[PDB]
Amino acid sequence: TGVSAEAGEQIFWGDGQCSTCHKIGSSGSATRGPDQEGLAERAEERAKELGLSSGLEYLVESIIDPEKYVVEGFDKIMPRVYDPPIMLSREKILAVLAYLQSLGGEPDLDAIMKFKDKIPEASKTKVKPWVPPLAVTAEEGEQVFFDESLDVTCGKCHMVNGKGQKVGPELTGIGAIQTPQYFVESILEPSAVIVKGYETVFVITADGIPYNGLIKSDTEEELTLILEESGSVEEVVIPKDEIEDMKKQEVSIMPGNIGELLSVRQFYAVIEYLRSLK
Ligand code: HEC
Ligand code: HEC
Ligand SMILES: [Ca+2]
Ligand SMILES: [Ca+2]
Ligand SMILES: [Ca+2]
Repeated sequence: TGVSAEAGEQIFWGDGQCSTCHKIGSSGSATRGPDQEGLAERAEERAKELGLSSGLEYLVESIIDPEKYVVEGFDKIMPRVYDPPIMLSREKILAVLAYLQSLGGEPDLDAIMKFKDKIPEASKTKVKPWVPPLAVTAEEGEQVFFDESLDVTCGKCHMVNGKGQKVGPELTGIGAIQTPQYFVESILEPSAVIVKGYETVFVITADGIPYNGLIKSDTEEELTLILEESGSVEEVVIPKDEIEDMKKQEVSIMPGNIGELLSVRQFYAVIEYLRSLK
């Protein structure tokens, strides 16, 4: 579809997967990454703060090296879209850059094209194929994911295609977005990266009762928390009028010892299942 902001718009809201994490004002609803309304202008300020030549160069760096600068309030979750699974082509990345420039600025085709030699080509990815050290299948991993007899059951907290229970983020489609390495880290180091909005809050009530958990819903009268203990969850409804203090914490309620609770085979099977969620 060429290199234009119009082509980039289709890619941002399509095969680039950008809109699975980013919204643009009232367009879209994803909150995993920052709202990109006004991105063109704040890229200019990012560039000045980071010593880059231009806002456009900051946009390029944000795609090719997402870890290099981490926007305040977020964790290192953005994938390299030129790598698997997304495998976004170089022309499509150039198009996306034109679209990003149109978010409060002017697309500059000549300037974008000069960064072509900095964009890795998806077909030339250096990522090695993912080969588990045992024969496992996605179907085997699906069974593990929903197995209530294990000491951890992913389906107690994660929904996939309408099955499971909504505590953490729905995992439908995540295999089209994230890497196996991200799945490994998410399972074995769950608080290393916290999906935005799924932070644990520490609550103290006026009667001095502590409640530590994930906010399920936040209304004018009531705060509903999900508390976790040893892989089990429970809800508490706390009247807003009784809340003395609330502090967000950079920790996840996803159990921190899953490496002790899954076998090698169950672990690699569940990763194959996640990879398969396209
Ligand atoms: C689809 C190809 C895209 C594009 C064009 C962008 N993203 Fe993301 N992104 C995500 C998170 C958590 C952050 C903040 C942490 C960090 O800086 O890495 C970002 C950041 C950006 C930026 C910089 C924004 C700024 O305000 O400075 C830009 C330009 C950007 N992204 C573009 C999260 C995600 C995803 C979650 C898994 C996905 C998918 C994408 N981003 C995809 C894209
Ligand atoms: C069973 C072994 C699993 C597997 C395979 C996953 N989970 Fe969880 N998870 C929970 C919460 C609150 C979050 C968000 C906060 C955080 O980032 O830790 C997550 C996150 C994930 C991810 C990342 C998802 C993404 O969109 O990037 C993945 C891949 C993941 N989990 C896999 C909560 C829970 C639980 C509540 C007690 C339980 C049990 C699990 N998760 C179990 C699993
Ligand atoms: Ca970044
Ligand atoms: Ca995590
Ligand atoms: Ca209890």
